Parts: sequence; structure tokens; C-alpha cells
Amino acid sequence: AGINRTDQSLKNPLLGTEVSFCLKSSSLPHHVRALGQIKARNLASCDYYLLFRQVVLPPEVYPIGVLIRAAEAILTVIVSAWKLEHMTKTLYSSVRYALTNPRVRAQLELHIAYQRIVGQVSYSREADIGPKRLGNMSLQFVQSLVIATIDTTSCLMTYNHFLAAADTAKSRCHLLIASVVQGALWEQGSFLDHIINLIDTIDSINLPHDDYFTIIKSISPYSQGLVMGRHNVSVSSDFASVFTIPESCPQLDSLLKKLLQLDPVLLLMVSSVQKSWYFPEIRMVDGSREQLHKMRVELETPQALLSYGHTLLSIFRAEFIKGYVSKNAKWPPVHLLPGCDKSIKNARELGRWSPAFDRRWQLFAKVVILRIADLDMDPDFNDIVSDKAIISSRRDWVFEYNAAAFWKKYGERLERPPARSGPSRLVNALIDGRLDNIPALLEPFYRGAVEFEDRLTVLVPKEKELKVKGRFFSKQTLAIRIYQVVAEAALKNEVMPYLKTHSMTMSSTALTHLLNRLSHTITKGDSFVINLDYSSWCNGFRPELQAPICRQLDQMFNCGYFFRTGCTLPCFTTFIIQDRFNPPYSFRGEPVEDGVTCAVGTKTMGEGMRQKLWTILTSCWEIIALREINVTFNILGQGDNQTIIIHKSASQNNQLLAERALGALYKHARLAGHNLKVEECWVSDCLYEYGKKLFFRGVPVPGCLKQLSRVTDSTGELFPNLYSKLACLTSSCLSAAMADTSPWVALATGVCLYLIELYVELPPAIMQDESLLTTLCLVGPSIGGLPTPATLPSVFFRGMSDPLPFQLALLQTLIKTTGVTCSLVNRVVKLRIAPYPDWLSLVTDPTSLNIAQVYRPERQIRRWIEEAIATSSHSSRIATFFQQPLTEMAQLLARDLSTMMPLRPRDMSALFALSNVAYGLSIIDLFQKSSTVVSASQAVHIEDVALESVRYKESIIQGLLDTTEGYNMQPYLEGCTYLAAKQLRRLTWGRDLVGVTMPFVAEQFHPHSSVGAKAELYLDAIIYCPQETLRSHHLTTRGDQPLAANLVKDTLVLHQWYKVRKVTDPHLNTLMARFLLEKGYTSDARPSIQGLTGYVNILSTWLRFSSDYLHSFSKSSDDYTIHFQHVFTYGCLYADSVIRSGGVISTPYLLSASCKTCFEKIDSEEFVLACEPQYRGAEWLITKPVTVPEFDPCVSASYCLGILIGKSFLVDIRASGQDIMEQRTWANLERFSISDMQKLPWSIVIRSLWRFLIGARLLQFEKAGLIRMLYAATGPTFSFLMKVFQDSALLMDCAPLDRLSPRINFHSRGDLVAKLVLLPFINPGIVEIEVSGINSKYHAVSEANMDLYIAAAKSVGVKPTQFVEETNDFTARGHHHGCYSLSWSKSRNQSQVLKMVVRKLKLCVLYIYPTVDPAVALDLCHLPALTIILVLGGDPAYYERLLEMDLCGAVSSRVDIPHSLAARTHKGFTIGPDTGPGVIRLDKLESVCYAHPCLEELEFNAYLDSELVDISDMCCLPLATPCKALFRPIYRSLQSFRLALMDNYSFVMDLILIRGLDIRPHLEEFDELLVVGQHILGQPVLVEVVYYVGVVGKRPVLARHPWSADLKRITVGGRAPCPSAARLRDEDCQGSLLVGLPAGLTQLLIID
Amino acid sequence: TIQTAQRCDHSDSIRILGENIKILDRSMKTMMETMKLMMEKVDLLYASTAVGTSAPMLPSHPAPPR
Amino acid sequence: TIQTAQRCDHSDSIRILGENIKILDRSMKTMMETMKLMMEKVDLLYAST
Amino acid sequence: TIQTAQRCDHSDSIRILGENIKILDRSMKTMMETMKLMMEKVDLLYAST
Amino acid sequence: TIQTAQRCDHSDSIRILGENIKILDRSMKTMMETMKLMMEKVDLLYAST
Ligand SMILES: [Zn+2]
Ligand SMILES: [Zn+2]
Repeated sequence: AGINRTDQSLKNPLLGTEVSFCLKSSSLPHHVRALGQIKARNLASCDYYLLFRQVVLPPEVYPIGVLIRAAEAILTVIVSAWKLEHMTKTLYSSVRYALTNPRVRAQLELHIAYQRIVGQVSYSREADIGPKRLGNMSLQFVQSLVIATIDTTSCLMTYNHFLAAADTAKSRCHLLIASVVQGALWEQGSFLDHIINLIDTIDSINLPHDDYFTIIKSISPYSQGLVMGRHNVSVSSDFASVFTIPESCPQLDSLLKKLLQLDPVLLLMVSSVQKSWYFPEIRMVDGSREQLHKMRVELETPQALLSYGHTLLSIFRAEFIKGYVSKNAKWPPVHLLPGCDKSIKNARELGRWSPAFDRRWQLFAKVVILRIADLDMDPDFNDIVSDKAIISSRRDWVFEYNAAAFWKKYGERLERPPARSGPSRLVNALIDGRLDNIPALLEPFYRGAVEFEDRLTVLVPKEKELKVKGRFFSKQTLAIRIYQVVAEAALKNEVMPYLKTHSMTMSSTALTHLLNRLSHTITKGDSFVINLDYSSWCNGFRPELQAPICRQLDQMFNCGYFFRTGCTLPCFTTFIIQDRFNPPYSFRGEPVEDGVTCAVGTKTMGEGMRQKLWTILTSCWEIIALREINVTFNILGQGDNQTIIIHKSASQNNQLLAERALGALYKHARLAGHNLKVEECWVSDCLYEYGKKLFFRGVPVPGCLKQLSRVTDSTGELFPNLYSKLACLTSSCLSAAMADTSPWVALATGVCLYLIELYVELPPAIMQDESLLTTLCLVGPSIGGLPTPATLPSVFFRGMSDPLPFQLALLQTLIKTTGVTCSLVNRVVKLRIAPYPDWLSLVTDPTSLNIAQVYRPERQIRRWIEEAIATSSHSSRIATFFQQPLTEMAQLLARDLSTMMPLRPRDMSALFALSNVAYGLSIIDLFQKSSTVVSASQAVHIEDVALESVRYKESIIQGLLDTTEGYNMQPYLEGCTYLAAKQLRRLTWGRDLVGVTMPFVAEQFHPHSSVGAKAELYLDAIIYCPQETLRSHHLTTRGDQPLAANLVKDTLVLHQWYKVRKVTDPHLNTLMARFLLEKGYTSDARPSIQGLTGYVNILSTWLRFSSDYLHSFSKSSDDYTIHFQHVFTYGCLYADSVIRSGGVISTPYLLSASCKTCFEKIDSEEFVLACEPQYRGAEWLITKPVTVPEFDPCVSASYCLGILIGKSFLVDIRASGQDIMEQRTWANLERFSISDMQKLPWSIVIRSLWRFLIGARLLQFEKAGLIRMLYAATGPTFSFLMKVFQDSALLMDCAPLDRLSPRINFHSRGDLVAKLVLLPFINPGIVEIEVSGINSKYHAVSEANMDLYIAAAKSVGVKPTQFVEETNDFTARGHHHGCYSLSWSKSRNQSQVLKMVVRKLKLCVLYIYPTVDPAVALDLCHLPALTIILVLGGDPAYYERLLEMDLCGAVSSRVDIPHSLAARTHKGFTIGPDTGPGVIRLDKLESVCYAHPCLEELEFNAYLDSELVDISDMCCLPLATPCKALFRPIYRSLQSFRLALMDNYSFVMDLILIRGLDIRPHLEEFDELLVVGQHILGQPVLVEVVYYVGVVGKRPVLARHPWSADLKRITVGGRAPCPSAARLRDEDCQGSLLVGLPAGLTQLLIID
Repeated sequence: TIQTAQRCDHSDSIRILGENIKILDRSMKTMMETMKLMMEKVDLLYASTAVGTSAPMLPSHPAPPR
Repeated sequence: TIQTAQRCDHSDSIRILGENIKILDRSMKTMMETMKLMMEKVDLLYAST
Repeated sequence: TIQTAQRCDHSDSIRILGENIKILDRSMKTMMETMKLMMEKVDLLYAST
Repeated sequence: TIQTAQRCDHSDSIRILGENIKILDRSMKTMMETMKLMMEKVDLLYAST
């Protein structure tokens, strides 16, 4: 007969009306057979968990030791392939402990026994399957009914009860294995004993059914209440006092309190599981009566509800107008009623939102919003086809109930029609063409009289929920579902982007920023959280609340009464409840109202209906409640659950503010008819929940136990098979690893579950062979094998990846380490190339091969479903869409794209994505693989899928048992896997493929520690340096170091990305023109537009990683094949593996380059599409046709980068202190290359920046912000400007800057950058000369195309050469020039004696310890013919600081970098240790005249090798052009310095007038420059100057003695003529400085 | 020439007529708003009467244009 | 020339239609008044329910 | 000045504007009669209740 | 003379105000039909009580 018991998992509620009907007077033939086999002691069907809990099997019944050995081998192979071999012992000992422990093994064996019984009985043509023994239990299956018996007690139940027991066993097996693997890899140890104690405690509860499921429902909020009760610091909590767990189950209370005592995070992990225990049987009479009561109950009068709806209309209007003014810069079309306020009128005329309308929203009762858009009454095919089952008409209610139950209950027959009067699904309504005219279908909703045949809704209970009285969703008529689609689409698209509260939640960046600010603020003491839960949310909404906003929405979209028919529609709709064997009465073909099974008319639509409107209403009354008490708040809405963030006020504390907020929310929730219970709502400062994620103290709680124990439906759109089970298991592990679960935990658990899933379905011949099991787990779907979690690189990385090099590396590791030959790999893979190339498989999956996929379950997919719908379609919308073969067009376009001369599959797929045929095949894919299309595809030949499952099983057993080998893969499992993957792609496709092969990162880089590293490892290395010794504390505590027609738009953007990198082909332009014509754009031209993985993010804040791989790969503009996010994630995974295996990180470590053939120079190459494209376009698939309205690059990019950096500095000075520590910029400045900035000429950029700053002409406070944040080392853009200006070639090449550099005196490199960027405000003197270089056309270059010009800036320019300057060299006997070395502010003599020593000892190599001062090291680097090899010991911070000081490039040329990083100890002649052989030491000499022809007086006598060697007889040699070590900005000539004296006097006097800027540090700069003046002034220099400063008559008078009383005293000390340049600059013709001197500068000259 | 132009000129006249039709439009929008406030109460009362009975859904808005 | 400009303008008809616009304004005002009265009637209906 | 005379042409527009104002006036009188009938109906509410 | 004659005539402004009075006539028709639809519901409410 028909197929029986067609489910293999629980997908339905557990109902017991059929069992009660069977036990009390049934005459059906199988009910008599079921009743004949029960015992005298027969339990009720709700007590099924009492009987299944007593099931026990004999110990060790299944021989699974080969599985344990295989699992250890697989994990050893993966860990060896990743080259992290210190985690190796940790992972296989976790798996060995799990499968040898008796309780976990017993649960696993119970799971295998349950799944084999499910496999034996499901999808069978046999009505009665006989005695099936499960330990002490014997099971008998009589169609839908199951009888279970142990000794003398029996239970008659349904098949769903048995599936619930099987799912409980499955979830517990998952939970125990996941608990063992998580306990192995975590600082707290094993918690398996607590899990076994929890299972035993819950299994020991002997209470009635409802009390049991009350405890199981209340287990999670009680534990959250315990954590909140112990760990709230600023708010009180009474949440734990609601629940009756302390008085009902004391042992469970004791267990939860001791888990609270050990670890609250463990309590929140353990308490969150809810489906590893059994499921309720729904009490349908009481729950059905209660729902039908709650849909028609009034808590508030209609007259109050309509007034409060008017009140909510006011705030809806206010928020919508605020959003429209913020986005469109203008007021919407409004009508102002009589009595409107004058402020509204003036703000309407001025186009502005005043910041006083937020507290006065009652003024918006007179502002009627007019038409803003129009209602789109044509849904797309995405929402139409899926996710719901429907009812055609109200004459089809008789097919949801049994005829025998109607005869027994009421005494008459059902008069059921033969046919089902139309479709039962959305897709069948498409094929029969009832959805051809959507506006004619929705016209009754416009007129407000929906037809009589559309007013029915069936309430269906939901599955796998712990409510004993049930929760019901709605199954509705087709017309109301189309109404829901149109209304939800209209509110989601047109209204909610203007509503700010919903718009911050819809945007990912604003939500991310809000959650990060909430994470930082809760621990300090501000921003507490209120959680509100509405238990009766969907039932509580009433027509009178919704009607005014629905009237406004109907006026906004020019649709008559469309939004107002949903409010009054439930008053006319018949409601019945889907319960077979409990049918409603029929009087004249219609249901009869009884209050239990039927209701003629209610006051609410149901659950899920009107979801978007209700969120708006709830948010409106919450904004009213919070704005009446003056709080700063943020609402995160999740429908019935609402999370409110309240920030602290200065006047009040958090408790009083929390009580006021709770009272306001209760008041305005009660006025809407949605009464909040005090038992269901809470406040906290330590716990919150968003997005099904739970945060404790700002850190997300691990979700390994909840996610890995979840049972999925599997076998999607298909018959049951092994491939779908392996695929859904692999997808579950991938989803877990993406959702903040450890990669190792999910990987080990997935390997274990993969072997158990094989053990259920495979014979003992396969399963007792260890090597076959290991290979079969390591083959994977990349080379034609089964879906395995072991071959996914997406577990450990977040971006797009290539599986094939990783796969070949795994098989190489398998052959080399494990005793598995290549012949066995040839046996398992069975590589079979296709005879002809199928290019459509390449355009869908670029990384694939042309091989046969033999284990894939076969539905014909491409042609059979197209033929079926094009034959059986009885109306339009299918005939127009499928008038031509879509697959033949797709293959024709694929052959057109396969004519690319360098065949690039990524660009091939990208160009295929811009086609109509891709959209058509997507709609066919939704017709094949989606929800509720399983019904049609499985129902056509509903019997044949049962035989197809057996045929597929026999096929896969015969395929795995076959011993013949396939294609020999020995050339592709030796050597480099990058080249092996490329050669396999060329072998299998027939042509070379460019751009899809990404090298494996563990082959490309190998990790090492610095304690034994040599010099050759440091040539191409990535260095990681920790700031502290890292342990398991630092894995959780953060550290110091930082972390439709829219296709047409894409059709141009990719086009621009083609045109700017200079690919030009007639055929490609023809093809994209055909795409533009098929999508309706007939216009000829339009030119318009760190971070890691989340599991190593906290650990990455303790490490500094940099790119010093430039000795072979980053010294050139040629790009290579390195994906840096993967490499940094891999290095952080090395750190994580060292910590989690019991080690510490106390030294820097490295990633060295190992495989030289994985580093391929990428060929930036044009592609030419050879043959003429034969695609011709479609034009019949896009139903909504879009309308036509709807210089060298270097200079344009220069001006655009200048204005972008200027506005970035502007939004930095407007940013607050918490915002400037973030790296966010205005237009995404961070992800830009460094090389193209070196190619870019920066003189144009500096003039563009300067002219944008002088064009802003900012107010005084913002200019004070500019000068303050640039004189300090703050701001991300200042770091960006430093990172650009790291090389001095860009410094010397700037032709303004070499002129400007005599003027400015810079203490540091960043000081020079700050003076360069903020000089036009303080000095217009050089602006008068270089303001002439302005061009208005380059200013008009837009920002949005700037990145496109960034693609052009990389190739045109060139990088400069860099030059080595000179310092004093000394040696032999000569003339004394001036002996100038570090006379600015540093001990020059320390450099002098060391230069004299190193020159007379004639050393060729010098070794410098990091204890030596950096400027002495700068002088020792600027000496020629010397190699400085520093002692870094693996830490590049000293060399980088030494490099940042210098301005020539001799530090980057005379230092041997691999030998410097590979040096730890004394190996030569050194400066820096205290005493030893070959150590230069400094000894203080108190009195010596230092009789030397060169230098005048000695302070330090240099000693070496416990000896003094005479440095008194040497002298100098000639000098040449100097570096900025000698500081030529203040050289011998004074007229540049007098210009600086002219400027700094003008600098301070202008900055006194600047508001918000107190001139102490800028005055200190003025003090240093006037100390340089005081060297030469010739009047006595006071060490302390009282130095009164103040403005008189808009003229700043500043001098030592107070000229007037209003001057302010500034204390300046430490002035002395210490540099020797005092004697040098003393010149002839005194009074020349007095010529052209300001009188104030003369007053500072002659001191008092 | 000027006299024929000054009897032909009606800039002030056409501006007065256009402004008066704008007054008519504003008064009509006010009447439409008050009529909608009437419709809310009568439709909610009829729907409140309809619950529990077999009363038809009567039309509230006339027809879509064209 | 003169007779064409005489043909293309009708000033007296402009004055008549302006007076008729004023009549339309008066009728609009009395309809607003009777809407206000039946507003009051429907409101006192809905209050007593 | 023939083309400027054709762009001077207002004789059809004022006549059809008079037709539009006339049909608006008749529409308002019919709606006012409907308003009177509606008030006569809605006064029966408190007669019944 | 010519620019004064430009100031005499705008056919487009008269056409805009003609369409502007026709849309007001359409609004009158919609309100009349909707108010009769209200009349049917209040008639059934008289029949109910
Ligand atoms: Zn390699
Ligand atoms: Zn230098």
C-alpha cells in the first residue's frame, strides 16, 4: 500500500487524541490490532518518558574500537598537516576518554540501537512490523501507533513519541561528547561529572507530567536569576524568587547552586540546553480553549485604546518626519490642520528639525502626512514560494479531520467532497495560475470586503516546545498570505528606514558599534539593561490601537483602506484548530462555534501576522514611557523580547532610575492593552541577551553545548540517504565554528559523529577496516568523496578559501605518516574525469573539478523539473518565464565565457552573475531546494522514494566495497600542493586556470621560536612579539594592542573595475551591452559607481605582528600570492595552541617562509574574450524594467586623497575620546596599500590638504582641537600620515618641503609632520608662494570613484631610491671643521668618544646592545664602511624606533637585519655590556683638560678590555652634506632663524586669540626657540623667567615684567646656553638682527 | 499698445484665482481628515458587533481607479 | 492685432468665475460646519457603548 | 505674430474651466443633500438607544 | 510691448489650475461614495439594536 511512518526525526507536536480514540470505542481495523496487544498495566501516552527512561542495554554490545583508533589517526593527520604538533596529544586523548568512559559509551550504543530501529521501520510498505527488541524493551509498530513493553507494563503511543525518545538519546550523545572535548581544551577542567549528575537528577524526578515540564521550562531563567542575584553590583534582583525549583526539586537546586559557586559561565552553558530532555504531550482541550479565550479578551476599554492609538500616531509622525528630514534634507508632503503650532510652520519652511520636538510630540496631532510612495502589488518569486502551507478555500476544512471521529463524536457523516478543491501549497498555486493577477486578488482588501471563501485560519500547535498547553501558529488562505507579503514588504522597505530605532538595528555597523559600547560601559558602572518579555504579545493586539496608524499608512501609500482591513478582518474570520480525532461540528458545510475547537470571529489575526507594524507600535509606547522621565536610552527590539539600554544620569543613581523606568514602562504597556507581569521582566548590570547570544560581563558565553546538541531535520528535499546526513552534520559543525565555538571542539566532535553516522549505515566489512575508515574520512567532496568536516578550511578561517591544496596536503600527510599506500587512496577516491567539459559547473563553483560525483543523491534538477513545470503549467507566469530552455541558454553563455584567453573562473562566475539566466536558474533552485517544495517533489511518485532509498543504499555499499582503483593520483600527491592543484585543474578541465588557486598557509609558512632560530629563517619572516608572558589568563582578558534592478549597478561597477585596469575588448563590451539591454538600461554610457576570526581576537591584543617579509616579496610593486588575514590567523592559532596545551609564550616567535613555489608573482593580465557572444539576451525574466533615469589619474587621486585626509582629520577633531581610539575613518582609509602612496606624488597632496584646510576656515574651538591633537600623538590619521611618511624619500622629494624645512625647527619626525599639516593656519608666509598651484578641475573629482583611481595609481608611478648622508668620520690627523654631532639636546660627548674608539680600533663590525641610547646608535650607523648588527633577540621594536628617528636612510642600509634579529649574545666587539672581553666601556673622569687638537674638553674617559687606549692623538677628515642629525633647520645663518623668530612670535600671538586653547605647550615650543635665541642675545639669561602674558587692546603683550595688571604669569625654568652653537653663531655686525625686528622681539632681546 | 496690454494683463487676477483654489484644496483636506475620523468609529463599532455572529464584511472604500 | 488680443482674453468671464469661486468657498464652509456637528453626534454615539 | 497669437489663445480654456466649476458646484450640492440624509439617519441612534 | 504681452498670458498656468480643480472634483466624488458606504453600515447597526 502507501508508504508508512515517513519521518526519521521529530517534526510534529506530540498529540494523544488518537490513542484516547483507540482506547475508547474505535472500529478502525488497525485500532483493534493496537488494542489487542496492550497489557493490563497500560500507562497513559503522556507518561511515555517514564517508560523510555528505564531502557538499558548490555554493556559493550557494538565493536567500535576500530572507530576509536581511526578517530585518533584522523585527528593526528589533521594536526600534523597544520604543523601544530604540540596539540597532538591533547586532541586524541579527549576522543579516547569519551568513547572509553562507560556512561558516554552506553549513551552512544543506545543512540545506535535507536537509529537502527528507525532505519528498519521508516519508509516501509509494511503496515505491521513485528517484535523489535531494544534492550529490556520490545516495540511493536502498528501504522501510526507504537506499543512499548518492558516486563508487565505497556504504553500505547504514537510514532512521534518514539521519535522524541530517539531524539533525546541523540541529543544526550552529542552533549556528552561535546562536554568531554570542551573540557579537554579549556582552563577549567572536566565537567562531565556535573552533566551525568544533571541527567541522573532530572531522570530521578517522579512528579506528574505538568509539574515535570514546569521544572524543565523554568530551569534556564532560574539559573539566570541566580547569576544575576550574585553578580549585580548597582541594581537589585528578585528574579530567582519567582520559581518553585527550591521546593519541588531540592537536588536540582543544590546542583545549580554549586555550579554557581564554581563557575557562573559554566552554569550559563549547562543551563541553556533545553531539548536533551523529553518533550510534552499537549493538553489540547484546555490549551485550545485558553487560546480562543485570549484572542477575544478585553483588558482595556475600546474608548481608551483608540485614544492611546491616537497618542501613538503622534509619536509615529514625529519619528518619521525626523528620519525623512535627516535623510532627504526636507520635510515630507504634509498638511497642517487648524490649530497647528507656529514652530512646526517655521521649521517646515526652513527645512529643519528643531531639537525640542522630541519632548513635544503632541504637536504632531495636527500634521497629516500625505502621499510619499506607492504600494507595490507585485511580489517577487523569493517570498512567494516558501515557508508556509496554505488553504485554497473554506470548503477544504473537512480534509483536516477524520470521518470516523466525526461519526463517533456527533452521530452523522462528514459529507467530504472527493477532490481537495485546489492546491495545498504556494508553488502549486503558482503552477495552477491562481497568482497570475495579484492586484485583482487584492482588490477586495482595497475595498474592505474580502470574500466569504477567504476568511478561515487553522491554528496549528508548534513542535519541540516545553509548554504543556501549547503555542499555535497560523495556516491561512492564499489571499491573506499575499496580503501579509505585500504589507510586510511595504513596511520593511518604505517606512522603517526612516524610523531610527529600527534603523540602527537593521544596519550592521551601527548595531556593532552599539553592542561594543554596551560591552565596555556595563563593567564600569553605567548603561544598565532592562529585559522585557511580553507573554501574550500576538494575542494582545486589538483593532482600536492599530487603526489610526493604519489610516496614516493608507494615506501615505495612496492605497484605500488596505492597511485598515487587517485590523477589522479577524472579527469576520472563522478559526478552527488542527486536531485530527477531535473535529468541529458541521451544520451546512460550515464549522459550528463551541469555544474549544471553533470560534466564529476574534479580535486578533494571530502569531506572525502584522509583525512589522506591531514592532513599530511597541517601540512607540516604549519611547513615550522613556521620554516622559528624561532618560537616555536605546531600544533593541526582538519582537516579543525587548532589550533596553539606559545610561547613567549625574543627579540620580541607577536603582532609582531603574524603578522609575520600570514604572513608566508598566504604565504605558498597560495603556496599550499589553500588561507586563512583574515576574517576567528584569534589570541587570551583568547579563543581557541579543541575537540568540548571551553576554555575561560583556563577554559572550560559549555556546558549544547548545549548538552541538541540536537535532536537525536533515534529508532536505530528498529521500533519506547517507550523503544528506553527512552534509547536515558538516554544515552543523561549520555553523558552530562560525558562531564562536572553538575550531578544535567542533572538529573533534564532528569526526566522532561522522564515524557514528557511518557505523549506523555501513556493514561490518567496511567498519572493521581502520585504514579504509581513515581514508574515507579524509577524501572529502573536493575530489569526489563524501562530505566530511575534516577537509574544510572554513572552520579556522572566515574569508573565501580554496579546499584543494589543503586536501592534497592532508592526503600527502596520510601517505607519509600513516601506513596507507597510494593504492588505497586510488581505491577510495576513484578519480573519473568527464569526457566533455561542463562549464556551467565552473561558473557556479570556480574551485571545482570536471570529475564525476558518484555519491551525490540524484534528482535530475536541471531538465526534469523544467520539463515538468513547462508541461503541467496551466496558466501564465510560468509560460512567459520558461518560454525557452534555461539550461541550454546557460550552457551557451558558459561556452561564450569559456573563450577567455587567460581562463579566469572567478571573473567568469562574476560575469555570469550579471545575467538574467542566473536569476532564472535561481528561481528553478527555489522550485527544487527550499521549504514546501519538498511536498511536491516528494509527493510526485510518493511510493518510489522508498525504493530509491534502498537502491541508493545498495549502490553505496557496492561502491565502497569495490576494490578496483581509479586514476593514479601519485603525481598530484608529491611536491608542492599549489603546483599539484594547478596541474590537476589543467588535467581535468583541459585548460590552465588563472586566479582560483590559493596556497595552503601551513605549507607556505612554518612557525618557529626565536630561541634556536638562525639567520636564514629571518630573511622572509613574520615576527610576533608578546608584551608579557602569556598564559591561560590572556585568552579571555583583552590586552593593550589594538584589533531586482540593483544588479544593473553592479553591471556598471565591475565594468569600471574592468575599465580602469585597462582591459579592453570589443566582445566584452558587446556582452555587457547585451546585459544592459536585457535589464532595460538602454543608455550608451554612465560613469558612476587585523580583525581575524573571533576565536583568537582576545589573544591578538597581546601580540604585535608586522610585515618584515620585504627582503624577497614586499620590496617591489609586484603583488604576490599571500592572503594576510589567513596568515595572521594562523600565527594566532599557533599562540593559542601553545597556551591551550599547557605552555607559555615568553619569547617572540616567527612564521618563516618554507615553500618557495607557493609564492607566485600574480600576472596582472588583460583577458580577451575571443569569439563573438551568442547569448543575445533574454528580456523576459526581469518583470520590473528599470528606467534610464533610475587628466591623468595621479593628480585627481592626489587632490581627492588630500581632501579626504583633511575631512578625516576634521571628523577626528569632532570625535570624542572613546571614538578617536577606534580606527574608523570617514571613507575607509585603512585598507589602502603603502606602495601606491609611494608611487603617488605627494607635493600635490600637501597643497590640496593645505588648501582644503584654508578653505574650511574653521572656528576657534575646532582649530584648537586641530593644534592640540596634532601636537600630541593622537588620532588614527596621524598614524596613517606617519605610516605614509615612514620613508624619507617622500620627505626629500616634496619640492615645497625642502624649501620649507629651513623655516621649521622640528624636535621629532612627528613634530615635522604636525608642522607640515598645521602650518597654513599658523603661518601664511609660504602659503603666499605656494597658493598659486591651485586647479579647480581636480577639486571637483568625486570621492566615490576614488577607489577606482586607486586601481590606476598603483601602476603609473615609481618609488624613489633613498640617499645616505654623512656625519663626522674622524680618523688620522686633519683640520677641525666644527665637530658637529648631536648638539641639539643630547650628550654629544658620548657619541664623540665612541666614534674615536671605533675609528682607531679599525673595527669592521660593531654589535650594539639595546641599553645604548638611540642617537649614539644613529651616529654609529651613519659612519661609512661599518656593519652594525644589533642584539634584538627577535624583537623589532628597537630597530624600528632607531629607524623612526633618522631622516636619511643609513640606518636602513648599514644594519644587517637577519643577523640582528638572530642575535642574542656577545659575539664580537660590543658597546653596551658592563665588563667583558671585546666590550667598550664608559668611565667618568672628573678633571681632564683633554689636550686634543680637535675637541676642547672631555667628560667621559673610554675604557676597553680593562684597559685605556689613547684617543687623544686622532683628528678629523673633511665632511659633506649632513643628515637631520646635525639639524640644518637651525644652521649658522640667522636670517632663517630670524624668520623663525618672526614666526613663533606670530604663532603665539595668534594662538592666544584662539578660544579653548591655553598656550602652555606651544609656549614651551616658543621657549625652546627663544632658548636658541638666548644663546646669542647677549643680555643675561634668567634661568627662571616670570614671563607675564596677556592681551591688551586686541594686542598680545608678553614679556618678563608685567606691562599691565591683566597679564598672566607663566613659570618657565631651565634656560641655559648649553649647546656649542652659541659660540658658532656669534657673528659680526651686531644690530643686524635689530634691523627688521619687531619691537616686541627687541623687548625679548634686551631682557628688562 | 500699452492700453491694449494693460487690459490684456491679468497677472494679479490669475494669482488671486490660483490662491483661492489653494484655499479650497486645504479645506477639502480638512474635511477628508474629519471624515476619516468618522470612519474609524463606525467601522470599529460594526466590527465589535460582528464578533460571534455571521455578519458580512461590508465595503468601506469604493473601488480602485481604472 | 487688436482684435486678436481682444479675442484671446475674456476679463468679464474671469470676474464671473472669481465670484463663482467665492460661492464655492461659502459652500465649503457650511459643509465643514455640518461635518463638525455630525462629528459631535458620532463621538457621543461611540462614547455610550 | 500668428504663433504668439495661438499661444495667446485662452477662449477654450476659460469656457471649459466654467464647465469644471459648474460640475464641481453640482457635486457639492449632491454631497450636501447626502450629508443631510446622513444626519437624519444618525440621529436615530439615541432614539433607538 | 512684447514682454508686457508675455506678462498678459500664460496658457500653462490656466491649464494647471484647471487640472487642480478637476482633482478636487474627484475628491468630492470619492467622499460621496465612501459616505454612502458608511450609511449602509449604520443602517445595519440600527437593524441590530
Ligand atoms: Zn608548497
Ligand atoms: Zn639619517
